Amino acid sequence: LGLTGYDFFWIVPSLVSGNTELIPKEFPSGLISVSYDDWDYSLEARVRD
Amino acid sequence: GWDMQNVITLDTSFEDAKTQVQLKKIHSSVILLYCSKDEAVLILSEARS
Repeated sequence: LGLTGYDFFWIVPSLVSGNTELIPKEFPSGLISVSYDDWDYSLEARVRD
Repeated sequence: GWDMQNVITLDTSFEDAKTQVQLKKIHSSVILLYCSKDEAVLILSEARS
């Protein structure tokens, strides 16, 4: 429909952006999302907290 | 002071190829349709869809 491009910023919650290792080919780049940190906040830190 | 939005030419198959994308960029206005009745039926059915 022409609603994706340099002018549209699609912002979606963690519900659709879960399992970051799997990315469908129909997700436009620049798809802003928010999610719980899995890179910096390590499992050992999780257990300690 | 006419406002001619675009010129659409559905040269290839109507419901198969990229033609639908063009038909999807038409907004609320008057559609000057020029085609034979047999294919105009298909065009109007697709527009209703």
